[PDB]
Amino acid sequence: PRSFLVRRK
Amino acid sequence: KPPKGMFLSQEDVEAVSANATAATTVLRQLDMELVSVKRQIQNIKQTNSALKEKLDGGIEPYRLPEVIQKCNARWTTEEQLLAVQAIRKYGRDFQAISDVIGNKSVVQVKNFFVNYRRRFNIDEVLQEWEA
Amino acid sequence: HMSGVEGAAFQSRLPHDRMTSQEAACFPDIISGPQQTQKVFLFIRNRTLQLWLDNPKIQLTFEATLQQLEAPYNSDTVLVHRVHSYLERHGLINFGIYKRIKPLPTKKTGKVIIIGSGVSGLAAARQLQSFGMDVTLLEARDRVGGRVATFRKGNYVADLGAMVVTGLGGNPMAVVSKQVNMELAKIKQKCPLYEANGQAVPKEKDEMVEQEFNRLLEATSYLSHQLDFNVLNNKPVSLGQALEVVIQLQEKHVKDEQIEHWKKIVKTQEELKELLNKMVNLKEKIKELHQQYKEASEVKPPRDITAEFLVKSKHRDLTALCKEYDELAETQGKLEEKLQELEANPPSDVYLSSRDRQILDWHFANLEFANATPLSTLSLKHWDQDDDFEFTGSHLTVRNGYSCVPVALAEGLDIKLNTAVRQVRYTASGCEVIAVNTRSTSQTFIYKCDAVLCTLPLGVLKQQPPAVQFVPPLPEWKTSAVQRMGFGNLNKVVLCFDRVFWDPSVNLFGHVGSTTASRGELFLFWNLYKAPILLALVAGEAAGIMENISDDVIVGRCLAILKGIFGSSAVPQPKETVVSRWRADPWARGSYSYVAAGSSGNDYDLMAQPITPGPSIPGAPQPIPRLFFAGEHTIRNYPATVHGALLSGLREAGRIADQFLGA
Ligand SMILES: Cc1cc2nc3c(=O)[nH]c(=O)nc-3n(C[C@H](O)[C@H](O)[C@H](O)COP(=O)(O)OP(=O)(O)OC[C@H]3O[C@@H](n4cnc5c(N)ncnc54)[C@H](O)[C@@H]3O)c2cc1C
Repeated sequence: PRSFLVRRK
Repeated sequence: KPPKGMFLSQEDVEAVSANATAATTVLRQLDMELVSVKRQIQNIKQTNSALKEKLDGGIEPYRLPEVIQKCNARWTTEEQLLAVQAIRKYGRDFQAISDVIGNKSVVQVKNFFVNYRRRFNIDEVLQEWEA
Repeated sequence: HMSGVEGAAFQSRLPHDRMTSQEAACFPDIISGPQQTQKVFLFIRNRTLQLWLDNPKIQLTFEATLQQLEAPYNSDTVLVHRVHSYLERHGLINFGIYKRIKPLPTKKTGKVIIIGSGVSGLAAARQLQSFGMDVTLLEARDRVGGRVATFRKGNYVADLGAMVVTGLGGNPMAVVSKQVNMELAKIKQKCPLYEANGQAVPKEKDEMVEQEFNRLLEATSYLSHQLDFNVLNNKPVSLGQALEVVIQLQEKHVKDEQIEHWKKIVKTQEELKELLNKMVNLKEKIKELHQQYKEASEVKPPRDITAEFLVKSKHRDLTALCKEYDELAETQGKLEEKLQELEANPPSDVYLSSRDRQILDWHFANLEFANATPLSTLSLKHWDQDDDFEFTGSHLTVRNGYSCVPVALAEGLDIKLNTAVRQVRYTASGCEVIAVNTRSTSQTFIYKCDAVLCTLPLGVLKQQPPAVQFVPPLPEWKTSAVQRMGFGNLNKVVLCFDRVFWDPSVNLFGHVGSTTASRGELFLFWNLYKAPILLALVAGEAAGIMENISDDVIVGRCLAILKGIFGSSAVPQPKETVVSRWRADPWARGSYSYVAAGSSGNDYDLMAQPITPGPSIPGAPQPIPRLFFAGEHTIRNYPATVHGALLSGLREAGRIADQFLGA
């Protein structure tokens, strides 16, 4: 899910 | 409410989603519209190039030197006759009549009309200009 | 989480100043009653949690709790006992691996079979055993941890499964990390991109593409919640669909903007044309009138007054026209200035360049990695439904390897490895689980139990024809949820070298794909291990396709990409290589759950709901529930995570204990 995204804004 | 740098109209969304090819259709309609407006520029700016060519030199060959004649009070018979002819040509345009004579203010011309109305039949002269 | 007691509530994912639904169920007398008693309850709860969290390596008993409570909170001994018992039962205290003050009684109540020895299974097993139930885990693999899998050869250590702790703020793995020796190391967020050729993306361009990605996402959310664009042709709208639509509308605006700009240039050119025509006609009338004056002036004096008037009248008329033309020549000047200014400031030629769409595809690949699925499968409305429950603090990696956690949890548990469950039978009187030895499939086993906890991955539950048969068959409401829900794929390529040829200060670095179709293919490289190991992700549509391609070719394509970025002389041949193939793994059938288009958080709750069999003899009282479900696909608020799996296990242990030991 969203949590795993790299370079989080 | 949409993010800055994003444009999302309900109407626009419906038009893009209406069909599977509607989006690619709507985008080519604008591409054709853009080509049609860009060729209309080339045409009207080459038309404008031709007119700018026909005006080359301006009106400097036909420009007349400026007359700086001092405004006078006494009406010469010359000035009276110029005025009567100026009335016949220019009607009631007091500025034009003053310009023709060249030593009478718009005030003096306006006065002249009432002073000499009887003696130069200005009523008849104006009727002649109208017809 | 500024106070000590309030900090415990936050760390336990509880509101410090309010009673939860679960608390209302077990303390209806309190929540339905005076405010003062609720505040007393909330403090006793918050304090008990604080005590457990401050030292989670030893059992917090009821006595030890009552000791360290000041009056008037320690006044009511039963209330303190109810609070402690509730917290222990639901696994908010005395979960994981802790020294027990009082040894467990050898006399065990009830028998439970747990299918799968993953974190959900192990978490449940420990809880149940510590509640005094007889527990046996059946595990198909030759090892524990399931989708938590750590590679080990010599000093080389690399997770092919779960890798990242997504913050310690409210994370139950925070407690586990104090209980188990995990080498938790922060991930440095800096991640340089490198295009198809091997050239780092220009800083300014990189920032521009990333900002456009985040705007495109926010736009889909606006599209979803504000414009209610969630159904299209009687089908749920994908996130991919919404992104396509949002991009097309941005491309439309770019064109619409150009049109309006050129349309105001032609409107100015047609003003200039109409003026130039008026100036050309006026030049001819000035030219003609000048000749007439010249002819009249050429007549020498002496002349009568009519001849004098002609000279004067023509002079007047020519000066009047020479004024008009000079006013129009001014008007011409300002329209020519305006026209040069519009030509100087044109709007954007294009929304996104070929390179920009390529770098944007990397950000889409990143999103496809995170959800472990093509964006065309994600539900636009609910893909991010768990956002409000995300933890706080830096994401960390396990340097010693994540397997250290399940292996630790497995201590003192009856685990049958190489035992593949084939059939689950559940009736009013109890359950039979029919398994086989994975080595010799003819060696058949029957396990008889009061209850079955199913932690089979959603991938396995989805498998058609079924790997596991349920008798009687699972209800339509369960099978529909399984069918509806998304089970994703995400693969890892482990590259072990003899020397470090990359920037040790940079943990993450991306590679931009040539095309959209290949955006997921080795799009990201991980460097978070002590040894010289690089871990390459295979995300999106690429995951499924790359599983039908040999390890040599995949290691090949990896070295090629690394050579491009570091040069042929810098990149040696790898000593050891591993390639995960999670969709083909018959004990996973994929990586982890995603909220598929047509699904919601509600299906995760349906997956968590236990099955109650029909009565044996008819006209017999409503039986008790027999078949329970845990795992990452059963926890709505923390799906597709290790902490989600763990919490799901703790939940089912409490639900089973409540049922078979009484609340
Ligand atoms: C590549 C990848 C990366 C991930 N990264 C992260 C991350 O960074 N952070 C994070 O929090 N989460 C991550 N996850 C998710 C995490 O691994 C899972 O959410 C979690 O481990 C699931 O645990 P579970 O107990 O629900 O299932 P599993 O761990 O799969 O346990 C189920 C068990 O059932 C067994 N089994 C299957 N079929 C049978 C059968 N017929 N009979 C008996 N046993 C059977 C399996 O062998 C397995 O041991 C990642 C997952 C993957 C695939």
